[PDB]
Amino acid sequence: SVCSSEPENVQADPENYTSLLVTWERPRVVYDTMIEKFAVLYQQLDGEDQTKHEFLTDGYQDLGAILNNLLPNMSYVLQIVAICTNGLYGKYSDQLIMP
Amino acid sequence: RVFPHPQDCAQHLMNGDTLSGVYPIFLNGELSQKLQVYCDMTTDGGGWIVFQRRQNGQTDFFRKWADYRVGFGNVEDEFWLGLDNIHRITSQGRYELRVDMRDGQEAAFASYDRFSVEDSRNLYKLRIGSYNGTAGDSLSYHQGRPFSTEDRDNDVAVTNCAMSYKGAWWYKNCHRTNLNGKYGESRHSQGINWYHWKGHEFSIPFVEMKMRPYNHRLM
Ligand SMILES: [Ca+2]
Repeated sequence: SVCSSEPENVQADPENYTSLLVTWERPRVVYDTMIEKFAVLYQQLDGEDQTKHEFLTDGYQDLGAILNNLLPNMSYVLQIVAICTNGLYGKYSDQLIMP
Repeated sequence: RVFPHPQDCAQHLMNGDTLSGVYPIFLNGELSQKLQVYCDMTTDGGGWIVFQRRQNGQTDFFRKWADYRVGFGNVEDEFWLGLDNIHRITSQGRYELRVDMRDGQEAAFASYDRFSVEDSRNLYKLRIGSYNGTAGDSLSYHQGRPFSTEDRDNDVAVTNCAMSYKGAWWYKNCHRTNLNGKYGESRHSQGINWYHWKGHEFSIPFVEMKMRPYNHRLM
């Protein structure tokens, strides 16, 4: 059902107290299609506003995204999923959780 | 000889040196600026300075800025002529670019009727003209972009294009051509790619990048 395996080695690496460098590796397997782009989905873990957001990358080769305006000392939970050219979606990365 | 100190391979050709091989050229015709180059004297009438060749993967192309600035390798085998040299040559007049590629018996090419590389202060930005060829126009993606290496990231991607795709190039985010990438590497976008000819999961086993003055078409 999935159009690719999960993006691998998702690293968070805080740049500072408010910016997150999200990087990943291309899915190892892509099924009968091509990857068009990636979505980074994230939401606060603590606090009371558990609304999830999403950032879309430009293109299929830039394996990263900088997430800014992250509240300092707040914990966030993130997932990355590939968007394939045939409209299917890949396997969601492992969930990952600011100084 | 009509040109005592030829400044390009086309002037060698006019002198009667119509055999491909190694020749000296003299930038702006001045003897103190001698450079050793390989001249392709057969493609489309000859007269091309070859500035890059891949053909067997025995030479490492995953090098740093200083290496790509000065040049490396053997001009009779696999090599990169050097960005400072390419800048100085393409500043002599209007040059054209030709990329010739082969996969065994199948061949293709791409040509651009303007070609220049800017100077170091401008990070050797690529300028190309109008396309003709059979390989498809994969290099126009890279128009106006600075050169990047694994140790000097000038791309506009969050990632380090040169590190991720095992090469050195005028990367944007990231590439449709990767001719200094990893020899024989089929992994997506990491190999020697010319996208519109063979896609991103095929590494081209032979490629040559070469340049000639536009005005050689008049002669
Ligand atoms: Ca970058």
